[PDB]
Amino acid sequence: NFVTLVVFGLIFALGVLGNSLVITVLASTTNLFILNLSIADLAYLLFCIPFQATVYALPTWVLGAFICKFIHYFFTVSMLVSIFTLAAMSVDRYVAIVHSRVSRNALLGVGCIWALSIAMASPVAYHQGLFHPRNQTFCWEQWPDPRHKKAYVVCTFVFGYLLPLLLICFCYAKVLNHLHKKLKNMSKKSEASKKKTAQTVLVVVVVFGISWLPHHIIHLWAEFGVFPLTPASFLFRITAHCLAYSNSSVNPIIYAFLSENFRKAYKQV
Amino acid sequence: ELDQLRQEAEQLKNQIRDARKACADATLSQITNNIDPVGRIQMRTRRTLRGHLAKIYAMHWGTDSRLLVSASQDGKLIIWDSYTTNKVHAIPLRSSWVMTCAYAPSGNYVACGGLDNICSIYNLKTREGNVRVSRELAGHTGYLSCCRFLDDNQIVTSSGDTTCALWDIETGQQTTTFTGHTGDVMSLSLAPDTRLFVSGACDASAKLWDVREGMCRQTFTGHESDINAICFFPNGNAFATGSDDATCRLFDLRADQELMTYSHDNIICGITSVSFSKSGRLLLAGYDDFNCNVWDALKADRAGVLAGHDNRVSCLGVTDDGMAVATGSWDSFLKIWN
Amino acid sequence: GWTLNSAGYLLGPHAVG
Amino acid sequence: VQLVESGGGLVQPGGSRKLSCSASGFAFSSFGMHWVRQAPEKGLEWVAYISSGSGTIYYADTVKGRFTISRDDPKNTLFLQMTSLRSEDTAMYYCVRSIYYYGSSPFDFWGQGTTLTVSSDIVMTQATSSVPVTPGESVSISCRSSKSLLHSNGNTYLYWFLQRPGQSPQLLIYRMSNLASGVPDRFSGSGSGTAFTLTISRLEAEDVGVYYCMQHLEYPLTFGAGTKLEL
Amino acid sequence: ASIAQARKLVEQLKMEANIDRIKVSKAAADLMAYCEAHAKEDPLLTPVPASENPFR
Amino acid sequence: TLSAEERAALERSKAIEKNLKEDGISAAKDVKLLLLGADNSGKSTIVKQMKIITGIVETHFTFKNLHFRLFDVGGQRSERKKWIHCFEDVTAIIFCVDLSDYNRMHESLMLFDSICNNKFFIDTSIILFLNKKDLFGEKIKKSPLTICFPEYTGPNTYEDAAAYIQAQFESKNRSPNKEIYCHMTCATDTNNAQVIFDAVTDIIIANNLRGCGLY
Repeated sequence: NFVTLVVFGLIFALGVLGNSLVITVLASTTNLFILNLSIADLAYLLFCIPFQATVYALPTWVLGAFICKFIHYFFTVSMLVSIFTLAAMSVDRYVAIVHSRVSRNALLGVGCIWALSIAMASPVAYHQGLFHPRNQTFCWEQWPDPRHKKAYVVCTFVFGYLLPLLLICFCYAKVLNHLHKKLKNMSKKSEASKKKTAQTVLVVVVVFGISWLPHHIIHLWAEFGVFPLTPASFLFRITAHCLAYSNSSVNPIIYAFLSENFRKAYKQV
Repeated sequence: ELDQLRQEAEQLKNQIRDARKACADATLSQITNNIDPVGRIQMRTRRTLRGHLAKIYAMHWGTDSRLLVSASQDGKLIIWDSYTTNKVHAIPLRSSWVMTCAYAPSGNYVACGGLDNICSIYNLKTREGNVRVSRELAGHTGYLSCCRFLDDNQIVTSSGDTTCALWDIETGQQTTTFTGHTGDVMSLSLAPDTRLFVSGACDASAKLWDVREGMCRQTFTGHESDINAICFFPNGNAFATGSDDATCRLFDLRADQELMTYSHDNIICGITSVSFSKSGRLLLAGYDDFNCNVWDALKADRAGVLAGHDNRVSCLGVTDDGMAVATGSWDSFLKIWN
Repeated sequence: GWTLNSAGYLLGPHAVG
Repeated sequence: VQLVESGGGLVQPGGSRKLSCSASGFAFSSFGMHWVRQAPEKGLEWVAYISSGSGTIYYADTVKGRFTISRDDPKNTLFLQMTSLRSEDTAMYYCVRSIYYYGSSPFDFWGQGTTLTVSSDIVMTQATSSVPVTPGESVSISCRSSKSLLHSNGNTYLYWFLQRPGQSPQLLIYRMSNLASGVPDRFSGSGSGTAFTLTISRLEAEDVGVYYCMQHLEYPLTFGAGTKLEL
Repeated sequence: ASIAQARKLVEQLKMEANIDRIKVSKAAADLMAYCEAHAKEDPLLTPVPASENPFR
Repeated sequence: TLSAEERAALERSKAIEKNLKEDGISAAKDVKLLLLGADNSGKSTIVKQMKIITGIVETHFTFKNLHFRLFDVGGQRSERKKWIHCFEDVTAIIFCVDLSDYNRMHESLMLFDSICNNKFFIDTSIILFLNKKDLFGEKIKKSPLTICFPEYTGPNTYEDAAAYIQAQFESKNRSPNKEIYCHMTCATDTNNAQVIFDAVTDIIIANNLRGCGLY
């Protein structure tokens, strides 16, 4: 169990360092989305790592109902904002490249992304709380009828994974097709740009999918079926945690530390 | 037989330089070393005049110290209200390639020009509401660099044919022509009395012409690179020029030589714009390195840094009363500092 | 390993009992 | 320029009527445009105003709802629809241009006007109404306000108009300090808040008419009774 | 041929050289006298109160 | 903005803002270009569908729903060092080279070297037009390619000579993120608008990729 806390601590430190660096460097249109995603991931890591560490280490919850509900609600809000911001960047790139060439529209899309986070945040908060067994106290769910649990988990997985993932895949496929169709004329710059764009799209899609699959898959497994109480299940669950946190930590790495504009800005500051 | 004439010119330059050195008994810095230097001057971004969409190549405060024209590369010529950041006018230009601009001292007419070799004059106080091109002055074979009004009827311009020209607006012909530069003249600055004016060229030289007669009065050779700006000390008998070799210089009409040189080992980028203060005690200067380093006009010491621009500074003006200073750069925003 | 806190975090109140 | 009005005649009470004003000779698309009535034997009275770009529209205190105003920029026309006319609407209408920017001179040009017959507020007061004068001597008139017109920005909004017998009035001095274009230097304005003076030095011909002082601090705009000059 | 440019340059330099000059000390005197006798009304040099400037 | 006239002035300022942003959008939509090269090199006879409009010469033809602007800065007769930064935001630089002048070839080489290695044009791509296939192709048989370039060693045939000139002109790049697109023209029986179109398309797409976070 010591490895659990040390891995969470290292991932938290790496993610907070990277996201803080990106926010400081940023202090256009894609930069707005990068800042929003970095803010979302910073909020996610800050509101997730210590509390899940305490849950997996301490025997009982020791921070009360207010902290329990507040932390879990902003956990869900930050996760949803991050995923929707990734989808927004992909559709933004599709619009910019396919319709070759809006701050107000970007702000409307953002504000909008936070509004959507909130519906899903509402469910985490409302139905979360401190349970008293038949003594001690704990922080987990409070759901009267399992039907609403199953529906909410299925809805959040379907929306907040399929819609951004499919949107990202479709938009990047369209931009790749547009590059391969409009720049079919051979030249060194064209081939280098096509190679770099293929690399970046491949990295983004693979990282997003592989990172965010285990969390939703284990939640669906909990809804449909049960976890067998085995050490292997514990390693599987912590692997899901670590992949979600790794996504929240390396999104700045694969989204700003690779872009040439942000690289120049970082070298400046 | 031209060798004799060349030798005569060389020897004439010899005794003119000897006389210049003989009159140079001391230096302005040595005499004024007893005066207390002015401390670091803190100026902040008061108003951000935004609305331009391209690089801003010129600006000019009106005589009321409130209205200023700003000429951009997007073909726009915007007359602002500096107090409230209101756009009084937005003139669309015939030719988008403009890098000079003016505001008449009477306030009625506005000049513009650039690569089109034509100085366009626009009337603002028309009987009808809109602003229409009052006239177009086409007698230059080179790009116009700076244009300043003398009155509502006379203008002065410099262009790329190594030539300055003083024009009568009501007729449209060159009233007088000033020639003698071997390189493109890039700026001029009109005196407070509107009788004498200087012009600096790309040949690392400056020449001082008059209005009444037509030929040059004095020549100044102190720089080693291109000259990108010029301005007068308020008294009208001294002028400070900005070069591309990262060294501003200050010359005097009466001394007929160079007075001081403002330079620093930390600055390498050339000077794009210069302008004095209301009394001339302080001097500003725009540097190609995104900043605006203020240099004391009597101690040659770097005072402050107006580091608030995201691109090369191009235009820089101090109002008639000196209340504020407006700096416009290729970031498409002017900024007011006080 | 699997403690009561972590098990209740996933399964829920009735499921962990 | 030219501002020609049409739509006059006699209308039964309670009816509806259109007034159309056509503008020719200036960029009508960039002028706030006013409708002002004058009773057959009384002074001027502001009725309506429509801003350039149709952004803001204002009506007088007595005519909200009954009247409406509109502009057709491509045809250079202004429409004024009057509904439920009363016995006090039997006044001659005037259509006035005004451009609004820093240093601009509004209320400068007036149209010929069309007479149509029917079968708080800043109280602007003129002490005098008729002063017998002869050409050759300076004559001074005074105007008063119920509220301090001097704004914080330092601009005090007063306009002076001179209406000749059977002729449209023109702006003489705006903000009591700037002489309008085409106005002789004979007219001069001065004074302080709620106390304004207009002086005509070396009086001559062509100046025999009625003088109006108008405030512009806040809508609804209010005119004055008018001082009529006689020989 | 090329005599015109040379003769014009020589003549212009002849007028330019034959002028009366003043010692640099007097010029320096004039400059700092102007700088000191007008520094009272130099808003850039001497800071103005934050209640009088229009650009607050 | 408390008074009535200040509110009206703010309204007029907002109207002016709406025009300026609106113009900014139409203006941003057209795509530019700067014409250079020596005189008598076909720099004014690239496309016969001009729709032109002494000094800068504008040309505002359209093609494939894209507004192309050509600025011919010839006839300025001044130093390029002071106004070449006006065109810092152009999409590309069209450079025309006359192959029939064996004495002006070196001057064109120095001009292209200066243009490509300027501090402002470090990332603005270049479209290199080599004019007059036929004149050079007959004068090469009339006069060998050794009076102008004594360092030539390859075959004296047309294609090898053209490739050698192309290599000499492209050797001046020495810079990354800036490419040189080639096309060979004669202004006699050729329609060279498609090469401009697809070169500018490539440049615009590359700029969009580098500006949208990709690459």
